Amino acid sequence: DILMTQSPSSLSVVVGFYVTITSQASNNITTYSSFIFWYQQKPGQAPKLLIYDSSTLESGIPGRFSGSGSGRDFSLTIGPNQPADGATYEDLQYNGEVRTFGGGTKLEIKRADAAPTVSIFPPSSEQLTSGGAEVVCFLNNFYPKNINVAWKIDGGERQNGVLNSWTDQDSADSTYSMSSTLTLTKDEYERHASYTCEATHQTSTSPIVKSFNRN
Amino acid sequence: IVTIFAIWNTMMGTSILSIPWGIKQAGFTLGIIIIVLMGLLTLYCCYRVLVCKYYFGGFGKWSSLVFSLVSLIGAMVVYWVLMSNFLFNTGKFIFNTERVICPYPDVGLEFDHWWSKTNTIPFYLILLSASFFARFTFLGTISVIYLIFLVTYKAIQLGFHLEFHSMFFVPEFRTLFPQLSGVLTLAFFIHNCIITLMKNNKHQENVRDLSLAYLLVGLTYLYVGVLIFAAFPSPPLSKECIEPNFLDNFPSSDILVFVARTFLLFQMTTVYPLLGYLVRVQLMGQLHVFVLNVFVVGAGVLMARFYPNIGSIIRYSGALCGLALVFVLPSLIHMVSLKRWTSTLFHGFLILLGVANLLGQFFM
Amino acid sequence: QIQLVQSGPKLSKPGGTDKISSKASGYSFTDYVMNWVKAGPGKGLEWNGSINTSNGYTTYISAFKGRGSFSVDSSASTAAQQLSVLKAAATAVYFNARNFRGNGAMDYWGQGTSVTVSSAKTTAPSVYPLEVSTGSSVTLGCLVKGYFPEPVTLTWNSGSLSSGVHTFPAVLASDLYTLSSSVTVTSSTWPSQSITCNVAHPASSTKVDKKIEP
Repeated sequence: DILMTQSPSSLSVVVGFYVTITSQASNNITTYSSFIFWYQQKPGQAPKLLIYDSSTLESGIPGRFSGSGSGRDFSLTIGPNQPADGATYEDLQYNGEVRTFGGGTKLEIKRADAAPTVSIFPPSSEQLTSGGAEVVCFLNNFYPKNINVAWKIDGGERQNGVLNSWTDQDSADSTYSMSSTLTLTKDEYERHASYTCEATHQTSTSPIVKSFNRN
Repeated sequence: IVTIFAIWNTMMGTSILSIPWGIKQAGFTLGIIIIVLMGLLTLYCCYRVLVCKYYFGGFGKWSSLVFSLVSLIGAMVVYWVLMSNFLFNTGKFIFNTERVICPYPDVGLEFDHWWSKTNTIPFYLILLSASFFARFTFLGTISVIYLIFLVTYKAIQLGFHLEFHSMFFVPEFRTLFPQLSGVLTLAFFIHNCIITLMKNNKHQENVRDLSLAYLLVGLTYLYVGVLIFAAFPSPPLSKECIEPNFLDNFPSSDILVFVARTFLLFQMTTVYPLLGYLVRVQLMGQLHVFVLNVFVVGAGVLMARFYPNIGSIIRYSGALCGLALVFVLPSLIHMVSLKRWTSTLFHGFLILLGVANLLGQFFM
Repeated sequence: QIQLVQSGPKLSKPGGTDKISSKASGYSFTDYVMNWVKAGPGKGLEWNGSINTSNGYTTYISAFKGRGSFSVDSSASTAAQQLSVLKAAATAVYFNARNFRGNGAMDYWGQGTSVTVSSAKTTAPSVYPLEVSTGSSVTLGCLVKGYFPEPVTLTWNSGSLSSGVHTFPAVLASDLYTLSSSVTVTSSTWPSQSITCNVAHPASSTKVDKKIEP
């Protein structure tokens, strides 16, 4: 059983720049051509073969992918970066009777900072007639990933009943997105009027607030 | 003496280049037992001689000549197939690699280099002998001695492995035990020139010299193929991979592989005019013709261009011939010429095994 | 066009069993080797065994000897894998992939098979359109709430609306999933045209269309 220690675990690079992902094998995966390979995997997609036999480039893969190394120390380089490289990269050895993978390397494309576009949604009519009520607040196409969102019910920072979700980095504009849906009851939702959605980000000292009044 | 070496030299040649594959078919611990068992019967059969004069009469007649012919027909086909494999690889070595490959089947620079046909023009001209034998013999000793140096030095370059028992390996007692027996019969390609040779030496217990040459040739074949089968990168690669020709598991350019293929190509080239035009023409007869040469050349040419699985021919040929002269004719002749306790029962069994081998090849 | 297409998403009961298939097309099935791989959450990939087809020999990794069982249907050109007696830990995505010996890594992969191990009951989703509450561009939404297990496919106007869309990943809360998606179209497009939300949940035989109105 061969251990593949892959470093770094995370890694951010600006567009137009090297990334140097490295692999270090516990034993030696060389037999006569060295048997390491590099894979790329975007979310929800099958992994994609970039480089076989450490340094030979698959057909169809762009030339900006290069492989080097032999024996026990291997490195992968992406010549110039494009946003289509935002994924996780793994290395594989097909040399021992128990094939092993690396820990993975999550590449993050660094773009110019970009402020989120915020929009808020009150409960629907079909929602209430069946009971219950939720307030959705979308934060779309922003950068960087770090962002915080705080709810307010009539100025009361309420924190119970929140559910968030985040998109992986967009493969075109390298932005993020998030959906926070605050869920209450029809009976508790009607006990107020003003529901606000506050979002603060690197781009602004002053948080972005989107609010509405029930009636 | 000189005669053991002489017998050992003639028996070798290509025959061997298809042994690890036979073992992969049969199995590792089984193939070794097949080679031993096949080696005792083959040496035992060679004992039972005391050609055509001994196989004349008894209502059968020239049935042995056609069977003897098949052994000659297929050797010509193998060299034709083998030459293109060696000729084309020799060419691809042009000036403007310790690698083992499981080649992909189904078989500018491409298209035009592999023809097998370009080969036919030089062969047709030469097929018209004493000079070819003068040029020959010398090249067979070099090739088999070089080839066994390669098998050794390549096995030392990476061999060990082996796990006995599956995806990387192959079972030790595979069911394809009969194909190895079929390929292995031709390994004893002498049962047709011993008596025309055995008296050329000082004779008399003769028997020891005959047995020793088999043990040598038994050991030479067994030493070979074991190292190849026991050293092939089974944990990166896998068995199964060893396509019948063992050198086939080497690619486009190995300097050790290239030298060995070229010595064989030089060896076979000088042996084929002498094997066809000097031998096949005589047995058939039993600008004059120049059309019998066409059918032997043509059958092998079509074979090599089409289906060029060498072990697919060393089983049928070597096995149909073996059932014939190797085994049906010695037991019957001994029995017919007896003039029991258990000798007939033993002899009958061996006849059954010959027919079993031909039957065995048809059945997977 | 080489292609490995796998079976659909499976919901297995604890202790239950299932069989996962992969249908090869575009190459001689017996000239290549079929391999299987596992992808746990966050954790890397795990080779769980492989099988040669010309001679039927398999090789496992000891960590999986006793869960994965390998088959090959040499005529159908498909390769199957059986996972027996599942627990919560075996919930992952199972990939299958081609491999030629030596001169090759795994060059072609299947689209993936998601296996969920839970005793929960399949519920159908409740879809709610997110109306807008004023001059730039406008963003719409569709909210999918209270469903299980996890496929669900969400499109806008039957797929004729692909750009400007954000389909968010489901989140689990008390054995039920909730999903949300947004489109941002021009102020001149809505509500002049009709924009509807297409939610499908094949486990519960549910297909819903939901038109966003002011």
